[PDB]
Amino acid sequence: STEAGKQHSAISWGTGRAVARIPRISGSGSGRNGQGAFGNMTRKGHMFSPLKNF
Amino acid sequence: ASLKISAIKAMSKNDMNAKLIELKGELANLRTAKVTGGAPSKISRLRVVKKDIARLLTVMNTQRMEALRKYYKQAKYVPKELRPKTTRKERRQLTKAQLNLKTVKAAKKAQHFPARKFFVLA
Amino acid sequence: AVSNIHFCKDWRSKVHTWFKQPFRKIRRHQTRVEKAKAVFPATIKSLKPSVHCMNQRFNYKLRLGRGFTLKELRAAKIDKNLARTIGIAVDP
Amino acid sequence: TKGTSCRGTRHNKTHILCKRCGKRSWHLQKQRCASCGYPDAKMRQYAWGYKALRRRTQGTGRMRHLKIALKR
Amino acid sequence: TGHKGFSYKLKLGKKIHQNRGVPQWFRMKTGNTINYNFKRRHWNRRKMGM
RNA sequence: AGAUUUGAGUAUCGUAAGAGGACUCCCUUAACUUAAGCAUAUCAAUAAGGGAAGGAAGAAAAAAUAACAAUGAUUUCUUAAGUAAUGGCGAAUGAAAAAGAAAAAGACCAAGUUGAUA
RNA sequence: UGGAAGUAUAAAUCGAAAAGGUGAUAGUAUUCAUCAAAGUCUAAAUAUUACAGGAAAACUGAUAGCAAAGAAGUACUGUGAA
RNA sequence: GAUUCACGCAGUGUUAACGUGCAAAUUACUUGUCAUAUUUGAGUAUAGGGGCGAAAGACUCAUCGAACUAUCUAGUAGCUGG
RNA sequence: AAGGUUCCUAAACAACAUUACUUGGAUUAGGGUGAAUCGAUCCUAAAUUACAGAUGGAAAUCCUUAAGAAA
RNA sequence: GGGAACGGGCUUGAUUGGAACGGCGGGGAAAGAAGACCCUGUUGAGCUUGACUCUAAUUUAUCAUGUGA
RNA sequence: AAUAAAAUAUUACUUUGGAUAGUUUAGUUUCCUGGGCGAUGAAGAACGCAAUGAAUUGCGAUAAGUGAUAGGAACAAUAAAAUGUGAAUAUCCAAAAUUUGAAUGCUUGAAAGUAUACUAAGGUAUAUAUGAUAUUCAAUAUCCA
Repeated sequence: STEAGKQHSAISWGTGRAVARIPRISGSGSGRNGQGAFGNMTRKGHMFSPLKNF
Repeated sequence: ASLKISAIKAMSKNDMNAKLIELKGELANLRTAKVTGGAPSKISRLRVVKKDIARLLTVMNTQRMEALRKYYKQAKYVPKELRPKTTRKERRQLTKAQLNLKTVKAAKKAQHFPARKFFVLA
Repeated sequence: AVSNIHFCKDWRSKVHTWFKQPFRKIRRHQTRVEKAKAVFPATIKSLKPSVHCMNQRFNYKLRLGRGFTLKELRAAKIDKNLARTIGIAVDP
Repeated sequence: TKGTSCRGTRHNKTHILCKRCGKRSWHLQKQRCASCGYPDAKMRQYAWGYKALRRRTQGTGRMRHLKIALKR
Repeated sequence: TGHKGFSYKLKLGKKIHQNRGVPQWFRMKTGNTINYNFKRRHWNRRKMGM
């Protein structure tokens, strides 16, 4: 799916917070918030260059 | 469920409503029996009568609606509840006759120069 | 060699894939077959003239055109109103 | 006093339940619903809110009178 | 509040109705995985936002 | 008083609205980015905003090409072709006739004529 | 806009015809070629990642594949958009 | 729009307590103030190159020398890590 | 105002209230909110929103009695 | 001592019994934070100004045919 | 010089945890057919209905279902009743279809409501724009007596 993994509105928290600069999910109230984002090394993100049907 | 459709269909118009008065009253006392600690046999009777009321009403409405359709079958102005079943789009599209209308000049040409049948020798 | 690639625009939404090409052959063929079954000379591909190509590059090659001129039908003694009904293309 | 202390006076509702979408998104002073776009006849939908489109749209409900029509 | 609209009280009452658990007989159906009602809330645990 | 003109209220029979917008036809003067800076340019009929429909929609019957031993409505595919051209002629942008195929179909208004005129 | 002394649209002004447009280097003239604008409809060949019903796969096999293989846009967060 | 005390309010000092706190700004004593340029509830009005400001670039939902949220967007990095 | 069954009773104490609990605003199950005179409903205040009209490429904006054979 | 010129580990020596309690604040160049001072990016943002290129508002001339001298 | 409480080392068994292996009623992509909504009230939202249901599912005051047509003996967690004189099950069918929603007599905040006409209650109609016809009018607007 062309939208797989990239269906979030995540931005990196920056520096100064003792956490890595990988983008992080936004909001609160769930365990998903504050977790990793699109990057291919994370969980539930996109993979390396995704397979294309063409 | 013990009312039978044959018994209902043979009833008169007044016997339709006369039975319904008793059936509603019978269920009304059965609702009290559920509240006041009734036996399971009385509870099973509650479920039966409810379907009897539904069964009785279905025949009452169908018979009257069928009579209504026979009333307005010849009527020029028919109520929307008796018009043929169609989607909103279908009732807006032109009829098959109107879609195939031809001008007199074009209609007469199709009768003088129609598509002839033929073949070619190889 | 100096490269000239017009991929700076969004080509991924400009990509057209021909996966329907094998099924296009079956669809078109089943229409020609089912057209003759209606009336066999329906797909007879009504007769077309033998016209020259344009430009000096192709001027010596003959190819099919569309429709005979009204002078060609008169030279061959054919009614122009009846020509279209017997599988003859006409181009006034 | 912008943190813990200032939260004590929050007892006046800004949004209440809306009549067309059922969400607590009806702004009382603005007299419009932030979610379903009330009295405005057209439902409020935006292309940037693609997730908001897949949460309330056709097929997310009972489809009481359209399930038969398409089946027919 | 003590004062409420008619529609608001009925939606208040339904929230009371839905704060219940699985009946015991339902838990004894064959192939049953529904043992708890995960849509449960308590007045001092979560506000229902209404 | 009467013959007309225009504009209203009421009654009857209908019509529009809203959902969906993957594909279709359009309105709008975004920016990040590239140019190793940047201001025209590129990104780019692109994003977001707005309107309208169908099962397809749009186009369609030359005030069209061409300069030939000439063609001939519209649509789509191959090729022409990263070519002619455009560009701080920088970065970059960039068609079309011919030629080969899929399918093929042409009909009307206005103007003119006929008026014991309908 | 590829259209370069203007390819197309629009606005201000101006504004034709005993017709005329085009032949992309502006201008006048004479020939030549080819059409006849400023009204309308028109099937077939073409597109489709809405949605519904099916069939396939050198696709993934529960941190993978849709966010969702269980009452998943559900639990939970925010005044709200989200 | 005098001087003070009280119910309250503020926040001058201890640069006291606490500083993985009762508390993402609180506590104790001390100090100032404690009705007309006063204190305060509800309703209502003003919205992002905008608003409001007895003016500190202050306040605009713990976010302000330009809020929050979603899309362009996997913005770009001659720089850092693998 | 806000909360929403937290109110009362009985059974029961696995979890929760930085020990423990026979206690509980915690678990389970029932019960409980009675109006001609109390309020909403009625009136208008700051302000707010409609048909027609005016404006705008557009969504929409303006006007609240002025423009209207309307109120 | 040498070493990246201030070692817990290396070299040479001084010296060492295993487990630890209450204190304290020398060291661990202690913890908290991809230095905020300085510099470099052909990286930005607020503000100012006859910095360059523009723009709303303002202003001026012509056009858009009311009649009679 | 000395012990092995602590400390360390390997193996076996147990524990906390859920990797690995086996598996799939779930997804992804392509293709084929359609692309069938709504004032005859749509999509969406709310409330309600099972003998014991909180969710979910199905349904709408005829309620986890009614009639008709096919269908032939079940359901089950526990009781009951009904049942080949027809149980489950199925459907482009019929009757029925609460409050709202373009929402449309007027108002609507979480608002309880309410006016007229027709056939005490119940049920219909009454929004805006709009095409055609009928009808009642207004304007010395053009004539004309």
